[PDB]
Amino acid sequence: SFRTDKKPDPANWEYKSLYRGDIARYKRKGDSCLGINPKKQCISWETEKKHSRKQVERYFTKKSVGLMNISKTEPEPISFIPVKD
Amino acid sequence: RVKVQSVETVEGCTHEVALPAEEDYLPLKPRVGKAAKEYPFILDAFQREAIQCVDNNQSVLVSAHTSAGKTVCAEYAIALALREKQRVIFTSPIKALSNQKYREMYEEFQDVGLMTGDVTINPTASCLVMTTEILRSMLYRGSEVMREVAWVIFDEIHYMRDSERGVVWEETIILLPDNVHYVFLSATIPNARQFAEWICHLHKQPCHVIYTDYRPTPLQHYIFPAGGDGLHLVVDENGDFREDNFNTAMQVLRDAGDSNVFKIVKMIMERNFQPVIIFSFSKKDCEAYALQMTKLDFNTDEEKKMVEEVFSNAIDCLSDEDKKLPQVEHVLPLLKRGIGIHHGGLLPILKETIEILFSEGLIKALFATETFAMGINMPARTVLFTNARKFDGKDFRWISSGEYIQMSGRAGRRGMDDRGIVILMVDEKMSPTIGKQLLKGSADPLNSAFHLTYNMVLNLLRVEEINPEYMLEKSFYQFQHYRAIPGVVEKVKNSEEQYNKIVIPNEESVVIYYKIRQQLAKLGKEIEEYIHKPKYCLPFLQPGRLVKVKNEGDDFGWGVVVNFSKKSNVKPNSGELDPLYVVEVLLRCSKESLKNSATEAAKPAKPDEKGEMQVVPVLVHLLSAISSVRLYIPKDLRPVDNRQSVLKSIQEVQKRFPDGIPLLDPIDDMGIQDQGLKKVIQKVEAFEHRMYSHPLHNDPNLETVYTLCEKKAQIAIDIKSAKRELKKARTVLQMDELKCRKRVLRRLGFATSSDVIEMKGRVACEISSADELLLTEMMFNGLFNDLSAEQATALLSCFVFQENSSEMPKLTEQLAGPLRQMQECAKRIAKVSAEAKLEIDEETYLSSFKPHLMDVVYTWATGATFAHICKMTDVFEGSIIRCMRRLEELLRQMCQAAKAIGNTELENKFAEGITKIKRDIVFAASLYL
Ligand SMILES: Nc1ncnc2c1ncn2[C@@H]1O[C@H](COP(=O)(O)OP(=O)(O)OP(=O)(O)O)[C@@H](O)[C@H]1O
Ligand SMILES: [Cl-]
Repeated sequence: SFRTDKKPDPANWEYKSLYRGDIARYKRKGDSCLGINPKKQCISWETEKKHSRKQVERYFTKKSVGLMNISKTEPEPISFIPVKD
Repeated sequence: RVKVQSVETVEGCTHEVALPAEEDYLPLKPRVGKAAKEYPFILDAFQREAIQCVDNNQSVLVSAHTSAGKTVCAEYAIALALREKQRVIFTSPIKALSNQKYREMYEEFQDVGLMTGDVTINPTASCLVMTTEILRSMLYRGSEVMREVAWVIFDEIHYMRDSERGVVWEETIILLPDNVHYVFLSATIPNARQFAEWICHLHKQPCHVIYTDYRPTPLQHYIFPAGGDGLHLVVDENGDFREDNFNTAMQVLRDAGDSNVFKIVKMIMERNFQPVIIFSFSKKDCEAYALQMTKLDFNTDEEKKMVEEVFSNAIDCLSDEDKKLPQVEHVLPLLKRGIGIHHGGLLPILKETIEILFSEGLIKALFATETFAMGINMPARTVLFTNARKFDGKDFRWISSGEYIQMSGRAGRRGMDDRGIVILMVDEKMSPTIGKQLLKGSADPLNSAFHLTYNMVLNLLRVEEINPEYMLEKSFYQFQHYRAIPGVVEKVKNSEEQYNKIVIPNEESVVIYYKIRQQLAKLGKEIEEYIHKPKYCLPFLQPGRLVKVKNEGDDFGWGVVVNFSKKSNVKPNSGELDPLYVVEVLLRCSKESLKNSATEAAKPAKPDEKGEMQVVPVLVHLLSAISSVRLYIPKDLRPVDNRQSVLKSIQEVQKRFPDGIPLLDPIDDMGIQDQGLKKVIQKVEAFEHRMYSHPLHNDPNLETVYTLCEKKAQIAIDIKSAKRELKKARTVLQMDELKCRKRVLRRLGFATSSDVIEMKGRVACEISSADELLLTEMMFNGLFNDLSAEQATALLSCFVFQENSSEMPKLTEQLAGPLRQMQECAKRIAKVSAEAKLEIDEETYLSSFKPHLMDVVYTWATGATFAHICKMTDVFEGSIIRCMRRLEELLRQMCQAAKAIGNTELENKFAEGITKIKRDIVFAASLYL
């Protein structure tokens, strides 16, 4: 784990970008920046999944089970209605 | 100048009448003659009372739940109006709402009309159904349609509190004459009497509020706790709250008991809860869920054919090229399998089709976005809420009582269900006090959202016997302020007593100590500000460094730096200006937080919670602390487990240094040499000396004493604040703003100093769908004269496109030439508004126009097919379509404006602009009409 390093790396400031660091592979949260306040600012770091998307579309060609059609009209206010896993 | 009388009624229904104070209250009179209208069913007590009000020629506001049967009152009034040969206009808020009412009214009464921006049918009908916004324009025109009208009906009047369109309801009411009588249909609101007093005050006649909590089909509400074996009945059929179930359901969340929506849906079909509406607050979530349901098929083959005949049948009008669209094609299998989706993003031809299908019974499950509740009411037997919590865009919150009330009011079908079932899926612990409010709480008060608009102002100047100022004075907004004054006074006194009751901090000198500590906090923030300046912090932004992130009240505690980048502003509403420094930091975020994709949604873990590490990029100024410690970081942070590892590491350092993990000194370590910080440091050092001198610090029970001082301080702020609110008691709140607008209008040349509308002003009246001030000014700068027809319409997309899309497409000069041109024009107006003392900021006005669909609209305009244009942008199809629909709307507003200033060329360029734009699926109308 931990260590204490009190030592500045001037490159980041001089060169405008990180120097002296090992960068991890990570997925960031979204596309914006937390601080940005009025959103009078926007930045670009620079893949949809909609219903008509191909991955989705082949799921419907593939069939599915039909559970219950037509017993009675309905059933009172029963305190616990279970539902199996 | 108004009094209220309460009148006795029977079956848990309330009747009160507000009358002008100088008139004696007289009991309503029993009907002479036969009823104007007769119904199939036996009327409810609330309906009868209201009906009697109409018989007696007095106005009534009926406030009852959705599906209670508010609509009959309106019908009876039309019947009465028609019977006496006078006219009636029934208005609805949305176009969708109006069409449904047009038809509904058409069946009962033969002579009916529909007036919408888009359609006009039977305009001189005895009963005319119109959108309220159209009605406002009619009042402005001074039209003949209002001439034989005796009654106006406002249905779903409780949408008046909506911010954008709320004002039009108020404005319409103000414009209408005293001679007219009204029937108000609304949902249950707490302040129903208040609204009725305003009508009486404004119209100098009685208005009755008839209120009932009756629900024809009762509901039983359930909460399913995630990871729970089953649903629990939190509220009964009788409207009672069962805490034991709530607590029991809640404990399961604690996991001390001893959550798919797929599962909930499966039981409903199994237990013949059958048609169900599933509510999700994300468009994407609604769709995601729907697919999941595709594994099971809920339809018989006879129904499967039925789905296809109607679907296909609706679709026949659509061009074959439009019919082959992916958006159209992929939907059909879902429908065939009994699944539907309904959200803002989807196409309108399909939207309506699903609504038709649901009504036929072909659709067993509907996963719809939150605005389905705000739609033509189609009820369902069961309602499922996928989440109890919502994202505001700023903070996470639970759904409000009004929010619950609307969505859960979609459950239960009058003819068809003995009970309605509402299900709440809940992922976070909920308190009993918090839970009780959600379910058994009241609806939102109909509070007005009147605001000043230039079109309102201009049009009022234009009209002869009214002024802009008159509208303000007679508004509901003003009425509420006046009426609420008694409370403000009461709050002050009560708050004042509170200060005295708690004015027993034992020695009065603690106020001085508190001020010392308060000063330290203020200074402490001043130190931090220097530490997160880019020059000083960039040097230390090394991976694995421990840093604290706090963002306007939600503070995340300790995080580790993962990476840093410098980014440039791509706003581009305003100028690029400065570049922003973003640091990507692994923070401990909420379970709720991780579920939201958006960057803005990140929030710190709750006290109960474990938390989860996410790397979220934050701006440089949000880091409140930087430390010496640097820690080892695994090199793939993608896995939860690997990211989780940092949390353990963070605690290992926390355990190791329990006096606080170490921070770098600004000068000793950061080296910031700014002289001003030293002063802050000195001043902080000084107060520390003062702080320790004080006796209080050392004294035991200091915390108890200080807390009173904080409490005492809070009341004073509230007392002062209330006193400020009281100071504005005798003043018209928005009048100052009107005058500021009026000054702007004069400077810009729209109107004269003596308030006579001028020719520039007259053109502007027509434009009510967008920023009229700019467009006429742009017209008067001749910007439109030299434009491409496609450019002319594409430029206007910015006037009416409001949705949030990630980014614009680079544009060929013909499209962006005007873009450059408008912004300067926009900038000029902005300069003058600020000059006139208004509140706006230049970056914001300039960036309030969105050019994101500029290309797309042009491309559509030139003859491109709809399918092609969808490729270009990431905003959904419905959103795209919506913007275009408003675009036609705007062009008509623009077309008319040109006639006023007599440019035939301009009329035609705009009028032929519509024709390029208005074609095929985008303009269909299948919602049967
Ligand atoms: N006494 C009654 N007996 C049977 N059905 C009734 C009765 N009163 C109303 N209804 C039915 O109630 C349903 C709902 O009425 P309506 O649509 O006017 O409801 P609402 O919620 O009050 O109004 P809105 O349309 O403004 O939301 C209608 O289908 C109507 O036929
Ligand atoms: Cl992670």
